[PDB]
Amino acid sequence: SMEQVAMELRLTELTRLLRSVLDQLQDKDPARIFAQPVSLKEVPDYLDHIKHPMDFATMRKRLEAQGYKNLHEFEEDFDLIIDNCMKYNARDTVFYRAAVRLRDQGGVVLRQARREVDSIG
Repeated sequence: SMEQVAMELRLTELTRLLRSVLDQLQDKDPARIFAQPVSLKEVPDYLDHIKHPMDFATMRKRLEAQGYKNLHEFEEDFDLIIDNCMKYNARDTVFYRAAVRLRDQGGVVLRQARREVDSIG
């Protein structure tokens, strides 16, 4: 149906906008702390601590399968990146501090992304 197609075109356009959001958020992580999944070879206990791991590569795979239906879904995954890191790592660590900075800087980007998603529809 044409209605199915139009819905598909909206998903595609949201996918475009979320790719640009993703790039901008990932630029706020120049150390690449959040670029890849935590390795279970190098942190064997990780899944005892963190039940839903997340990273920018895993978000990028979901994005390219058009797997985010709305901004809320995408933000949930972003927040997992930050929130997981801030539980596993102590306050005095470079990891925790990097999460804080990504959160604070990413807030700005997400604030305008929400306006654009609502505005364009």
